[PDB]
Amino acid sequence: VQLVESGGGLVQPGGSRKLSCSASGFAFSSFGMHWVRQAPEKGLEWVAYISSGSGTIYYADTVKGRFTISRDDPKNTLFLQMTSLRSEDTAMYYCVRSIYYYGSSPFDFWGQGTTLTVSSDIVMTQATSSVPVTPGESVSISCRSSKSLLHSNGNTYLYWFLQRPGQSPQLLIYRMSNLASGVPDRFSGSGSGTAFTLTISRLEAEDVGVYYCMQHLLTFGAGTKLEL
Amino acid sequence: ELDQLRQEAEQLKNQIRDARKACADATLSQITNNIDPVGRIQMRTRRTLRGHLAKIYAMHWGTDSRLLVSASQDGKLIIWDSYTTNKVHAIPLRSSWVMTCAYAPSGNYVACGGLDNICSIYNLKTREGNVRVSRELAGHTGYLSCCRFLDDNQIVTSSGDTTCALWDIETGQQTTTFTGHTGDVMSLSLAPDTRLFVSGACDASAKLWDVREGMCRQTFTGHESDINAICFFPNGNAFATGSDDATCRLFDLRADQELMTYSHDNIICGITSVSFSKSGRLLLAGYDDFNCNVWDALKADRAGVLAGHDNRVSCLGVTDDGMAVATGSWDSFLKIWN
Amino acid sequence: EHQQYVIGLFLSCLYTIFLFPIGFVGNILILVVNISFREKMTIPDLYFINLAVADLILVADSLIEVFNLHERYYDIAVLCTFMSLFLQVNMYSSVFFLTWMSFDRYIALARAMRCSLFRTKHHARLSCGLIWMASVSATLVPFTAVHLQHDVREVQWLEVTLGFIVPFAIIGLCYSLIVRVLVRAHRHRRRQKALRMILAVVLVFFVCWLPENVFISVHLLQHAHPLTGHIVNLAAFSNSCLNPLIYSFLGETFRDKLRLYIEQK
Amino acid sequence: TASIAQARKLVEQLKMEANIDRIKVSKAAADLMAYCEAHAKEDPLLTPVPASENPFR
Amino acid sequence: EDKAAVERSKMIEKQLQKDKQVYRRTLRLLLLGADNSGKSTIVKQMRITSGIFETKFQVDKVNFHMFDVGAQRDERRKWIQCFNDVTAIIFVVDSSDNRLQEALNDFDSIWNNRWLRTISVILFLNKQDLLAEKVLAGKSKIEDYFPEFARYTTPEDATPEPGEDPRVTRAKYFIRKEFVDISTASGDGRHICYPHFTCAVDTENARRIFNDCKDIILQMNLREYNLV
Repeated sequence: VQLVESGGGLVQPGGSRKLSCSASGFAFSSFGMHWVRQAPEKGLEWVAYISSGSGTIYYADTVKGRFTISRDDPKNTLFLQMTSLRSEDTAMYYCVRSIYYYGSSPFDFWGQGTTLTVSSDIVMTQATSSVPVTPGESVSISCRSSKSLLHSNGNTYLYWFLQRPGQSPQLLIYRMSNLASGVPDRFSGSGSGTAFTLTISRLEAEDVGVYYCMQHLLTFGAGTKLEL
Repeated sequence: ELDQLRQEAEQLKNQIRDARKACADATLSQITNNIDPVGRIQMRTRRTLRGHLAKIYAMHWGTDSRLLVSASQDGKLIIWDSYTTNKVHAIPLRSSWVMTCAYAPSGNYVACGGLDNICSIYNLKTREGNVRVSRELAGHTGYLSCCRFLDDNQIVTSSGDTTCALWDIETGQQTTTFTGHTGDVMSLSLAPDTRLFVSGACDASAKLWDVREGMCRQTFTGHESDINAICFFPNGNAFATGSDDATCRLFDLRADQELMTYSHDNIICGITSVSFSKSGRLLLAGYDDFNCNVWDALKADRAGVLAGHDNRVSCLGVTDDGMAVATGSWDSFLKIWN
Repeated sequence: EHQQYVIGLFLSCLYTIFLFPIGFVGNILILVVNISFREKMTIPDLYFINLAVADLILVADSLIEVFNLHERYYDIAVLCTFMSLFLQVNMYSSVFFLTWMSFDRYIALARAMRCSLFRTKHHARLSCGLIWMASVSATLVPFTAVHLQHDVREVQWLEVTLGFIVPFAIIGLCYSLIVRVLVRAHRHRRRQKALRMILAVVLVFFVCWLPENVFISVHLLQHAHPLTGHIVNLAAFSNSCLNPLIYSFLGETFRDKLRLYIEQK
Repeated sequence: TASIAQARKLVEQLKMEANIDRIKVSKAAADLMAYCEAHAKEDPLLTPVPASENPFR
Repeated sequence: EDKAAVERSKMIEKQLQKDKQVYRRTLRLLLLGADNSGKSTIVKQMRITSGIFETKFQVDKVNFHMFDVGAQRDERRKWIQCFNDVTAIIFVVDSSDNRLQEALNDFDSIWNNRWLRTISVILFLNKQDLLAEKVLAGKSKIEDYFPEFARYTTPEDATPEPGEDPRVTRAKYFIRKEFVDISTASGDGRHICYPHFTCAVDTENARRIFNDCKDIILQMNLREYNLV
């Protein structure tokens, strides 16, 4: 499973560019696709979404109409055309995989990412931006929401991501309790429906990174660093 | 030698029958006479899952009691979300003639088979996102009539040929094979402990097998005609059967004989499916006539009727939770009753 | 001259005795029988249901025709204006549904295998709606056009064209092709029943609708002969009276459905 | 040879089926009744649960 | 969110409809017959421990799926329930045989089945050439198996094939009658039998199947439309 992006580089606000990504090793047609930008020295921001079959499209308010997302299932390619850039657009852009059905794990895979250089929403707040820590001891990452995420259907739409330095974010827990595929038992999630927790019992040397909370009633948290 | 050996077999059969006579000090009706009848059971179609193109020949609930797989003769397994009726998957089968389907207790896999004589295992949770054939368990010499998962690695199947087999999915080999029937083995039911399973056949006999040892432990022969359905009482000590002779029988493993028989002389259609409710007090059954009758398991009378299908009812299943009932039919609709 | 009126009364007596019960009872019975198996309905059942609705309304209005009850509702202008258009749309729907049933029978029997992609239950219901809309248009549009501009010459020319000539032409062509297919099939490989039923429905349509339209044409080229007008209106209603007979319980399939309905319900 | 071997295997199976012990039918019916009465309250189909409990409607 | 699941369900429904279009346009046929008959070569003649063998062939731009049952147990009481509502059953018998009584019993069981009571049978009296040289041989006296043949004459309504002996025509039409009198006894107009004399190599076998399926579908629609 690979998502490799193309494009990026230098742009002046008077120019335009098209971001592209190629899907390898999985049924690209079945997956809805997300674009998420990692602004420099900042947390993640959701950019755009296009559903499976291209039947639904959403954009961030800052980008609504400013960029247009496209998709070609036969060629397994996702495009994000950038009509009018401005300074806020400088960031590394990740193509994020997601599939939606009962028991699925959206945002399971993130592309390698490409960097672009340029000359109401549910606000998510995390307890603290950083925490000194050493491997082996337990720790709890906490965040709060602008409003309760516990939907009427009976499940809480909260996701926990770990962006290891120099790597794309990894999905740790989806829907506030379910560990993603391949996630070791060290991690665990819990919450009251408006305040949420992520516990790592036996921190390994590889668990160093920024932990991002997200809601999917899209907004990411400011990110909590575990300074090993 | 043959005559002497057959006479010895008849002697042992007479011994078994005499033991059953001795154990038959009373009938279930005598014991249960003092109990309070369930009354008129009434259920309404809460959901009608449509989308299949042809006869729905099988269905099975997931252990989560929400997702249910469903096989159709057009060559599709559709995993339905019963709560919302959403189609979670639509698996295109290689052989259109599918007679059975199973849902793994963990929900990772579904199985299916039929006239192709091959039980295909499907993985629902591959990294690729789609559903792919994990294994093709071949080795039967007749159509696959039923299949049930013991766990994600062991699946027990019955065949149109005389045999019933237990498979290992990692290797695709038969861990053990079961013989003893003479006609087609028509249905399987897996005991709650998963150590025992009972199978009915066209020879109108129901046999109890042990998966670990691979031998038949005891046999039941209370049906005049072939057996189309079989189900375990939730306690795991008794099991019901349905036959072409249009009457159900209730057998007890420890009593080694029939305890009760459900019939209504105006019913002449054969029985296609059987299933107990979570408490075991109700014994639902599907009939070649386009409706299902809810029998009271302890007082053998029709507690209710589920008449909502335009054609033969082919499959029936009560959720492991027990909240609802699901019935498929040859009219290509699944209706959830509650 | 009194015999000229007594003869109309006698024909009305015969009609109400024999034709009216067939029409009304058969139509309501078809409607209930099919709507009770709404989930079992084949494509022809949609057309039968809608033709039954139209014929039931027409045969009901035939009771207004019987005993000449114009003298009890013609005095009310708006009620008469609405109800005349209601009768017009109902008979337009009946004739258009007969034409559509003929054409769809041709599709199902002559092009049976190839055109399976066209015959669908959704298509059946869509065509039902389209036929109803077309009848409503063919009634209102001429009526409102006449009311804007100023029974009229051109409007009744449209009535005769879309009521007998075009519908009869389509019906005859489709059923002739069906008869060719049926005779060939029987020749190479009880099917006489279908042939007789087809030649019966076509002839019933012709005999019932030709008289009224010919009378309209005569009065269009030339209240002058109210007796003859009464006979032709009675024949127009006789079309709907005989439709449930020739179409539904003169054939075996609807009889099987009826037996199922009575024995189960 | 093959036929007599089949008959001998059948005789062995019948001997095994005779060896197994059995209990009175009254006791078996008693256990079925006791299980039904113990778990009746836990069967939503037996006793219609209110619409709130029922997740379908 | 569940709305994405509903979108996935609708996409699956679209695919199911696209499959339904193919399903309805195709005519399914069940191929039955004794082993001595040439059904195995008839399928191989189509010019377009497993069980169902599926043969796809097309005539005049209409698709056919012919299912040969292959490996099963001897009796078909149960699995033939699946083959309900097929377009037709192509029962193939060896006329040169005596297996003829076994084939007659087999056709009696198929015809009088409680589930196949609406399935017309395209009866193939295969191997007419072998029957011809078996009749001309004279040694194989069909009478000793079928004493009724000693007192049978070809009917007035029969037409002989160009260049045929009277005896061969008499015998073949006697077998035809021996099947037709089984067909007529119990079929109350719901299903029909279509006898044919064929050699497995005939290119006309597919044409005959096409014409019979045409007639069967004609009758099905005629009964559907209440004309019979």
